[PDB]
Amino acid sequence: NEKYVVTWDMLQIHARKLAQRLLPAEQWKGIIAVSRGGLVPAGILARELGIRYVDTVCISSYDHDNQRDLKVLKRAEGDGEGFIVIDDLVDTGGTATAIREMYPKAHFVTIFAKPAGRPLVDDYVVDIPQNTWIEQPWDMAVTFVAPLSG
Amino acid sequence: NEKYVVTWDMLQIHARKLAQRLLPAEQWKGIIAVSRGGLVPAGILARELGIRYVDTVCISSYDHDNQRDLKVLKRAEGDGEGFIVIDDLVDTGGTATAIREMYPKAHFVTIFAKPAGRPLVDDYVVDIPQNTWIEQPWDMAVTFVAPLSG
Amino acid sequence: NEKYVVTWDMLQIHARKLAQRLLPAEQWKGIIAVSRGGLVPAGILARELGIRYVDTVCISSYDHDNQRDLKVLKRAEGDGEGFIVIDDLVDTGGTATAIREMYPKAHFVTIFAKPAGRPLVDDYVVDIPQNTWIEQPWDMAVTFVAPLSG
Amino acid sequence: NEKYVVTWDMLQIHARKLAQRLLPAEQWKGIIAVSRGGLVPAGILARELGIRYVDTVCISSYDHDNQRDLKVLKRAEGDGEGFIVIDDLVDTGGTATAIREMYPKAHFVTIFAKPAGRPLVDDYVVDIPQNTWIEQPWDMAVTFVAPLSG
Ligand SMILES: Nc1nc2c(ncn2[C@@H]2O[C@H](COP(=O)(O)O)[C@@H](O)[C@H]2O)c(=O)[nH]1
Ligand SMILES: Nc1nc2c(ncn2[C@@H]2O[C@H](COP(=O)(O)O)[C@@H](O)[C@H]2O)c(=O)[nH]1
Repeated sequence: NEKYVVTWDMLQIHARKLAQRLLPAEQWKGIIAVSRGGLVPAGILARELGIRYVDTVCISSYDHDNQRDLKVLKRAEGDGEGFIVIDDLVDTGGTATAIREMYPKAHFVTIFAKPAGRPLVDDYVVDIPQNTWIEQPWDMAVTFVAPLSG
Repeated sequence: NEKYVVTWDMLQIHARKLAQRLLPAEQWKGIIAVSRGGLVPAGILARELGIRYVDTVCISSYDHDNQRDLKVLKRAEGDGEGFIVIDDLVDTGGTATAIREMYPKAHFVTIFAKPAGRPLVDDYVVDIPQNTWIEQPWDMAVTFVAPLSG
Repeated sequence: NEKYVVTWDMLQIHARKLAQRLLPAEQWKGIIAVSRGGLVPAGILARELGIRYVDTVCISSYDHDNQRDLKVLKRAEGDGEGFIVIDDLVDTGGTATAIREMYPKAHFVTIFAKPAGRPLVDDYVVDIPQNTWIEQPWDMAVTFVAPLSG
Repeated sequence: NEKYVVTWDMLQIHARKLAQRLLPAEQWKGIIAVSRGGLVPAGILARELGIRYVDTVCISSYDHDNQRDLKVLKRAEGDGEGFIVIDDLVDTGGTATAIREMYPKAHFVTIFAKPAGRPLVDDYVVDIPQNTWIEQPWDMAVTFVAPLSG
């Protein structure tokens, strides 16, 4: 239940561990970033793997009565063969399920995985408990905080 | 003209200053990132502006003496109307100008601009001298370094 | 047992967790830093606890096969009663034990502890395996590093 | 009037520029840190210069009627000959005046200086306007901040 704080430095350390596992870079046609969470990790992977072909898939949700379903705003074409598909984390994997099904032949990776989402991805770096909230660095700032005493 | 070190935290400060200028978010259809340098700034803008429609333009460029050859590897469709197109930095403004020919109605922004490129972008945050190399945080690591005195 | 990289931000998170345990600040007369490793954690504790009385103990230690020779370069007076004495890390606990002989009534704390040293300190925040080297942020820099694939 | 945010990384970059100017390290007997602001910078200098003799001077203030005066809580002995005395910043230099007078033969340096304090120190790294508040990294945390839009 204590939030897990992810600094930019640490995110890049984890992403570089993933990149090393994705060598040799020549096996890949490109990277598909899951917007928005995957954008930064994609940037790091593309740099480390020397990959210039980077595209995106953009999904959002909408409610109708008591239900909630996913909408595709934009997608890279194809079934993902030869691609890495990257998101920042998988939690329960609702979006990851949709993404898997659009790109069934991609290698689908995240930085973080919680237990209920873990089966949906092909690789990930860091295990996080289901009840832990992951605070990513694009959601944070270096900000004054009062001292613990006085 | 010692290199200018850009940490992740400072890059985000600069990008947030750009995002504030781009408010209200409702003026924009989406963001196009210039891969690869624009991917991280695009993620930051997309978070700050609440924009899930993020796409890419991927180009390879090679200098042959006084002329650049441009190869488009992948490009987002359309003329850019209603889009922000973001790259990390402009030096000569050559890439910006090429991208702007592809997307002549986009609002083209960077984080850093050297003097030659400043007039060739719609907005930028930080002035950098022409002969200063900018070292971006996706090209760096936190690494041991020997003491200045042994 | 790959080295464990400690960024400045993460060091401060850990030190704040230590500072919370040391509340209320009124229980303490002051802080003694073990130079040099304890200087940065001491600054953090002094800020968090509102303690302006900060002193140092400076020792040089050289291993000669199986025995250490200790030279006190400078030491804060007294037996440590009412003081926190802070060092960055404990490995064997040899330094801690020596310092504690000098200040037997101090409350001796570190940020990191390897298993051998854990019982030889009053409090610590982070467990580190015995054969893991901790790389502290005062020994590191943000530095260019080549891509994993060229 | 916009606060000047100092990240840990940037503080160390500035402190290393100062350390380079303080070479050769052999000219110094040791470092005196001005508590509390000087503790972190002292830690960095001591590492970079290979200096193990680090002591402190600790001053506080007290009011009496409409006046305000300084109190010495603890001080290193001597007139500072052969020492570096370091504080994080000089602003108006009230404390710096007292420190100068206690250690008239030290080399008194800071990282930051505002114009009214600048004449009191022997060297500093970064000029800061009088009306700018410097936010040091021991006063900050990496913390959630709401997005600029929505
Ligand atoms: N990291 C880095 N890349 C640069 C710098 N100057 C130019 N570049 C790269 O060189 C390309 C050419 O920039 P242009 O001259 O077209 O503005 C850009 O994609 C840019 O990423 C620099 O100072 N630092
Ligand atoms: N940076 C770093 N210093 C260490 C490590 N292990 C031991 N040291 C240094 O070696 C000294 C001996 O530690 P001890 O064995 O006395 O606990 C300590 O001052 C400590 O700073 C490590 O993993 N990282």
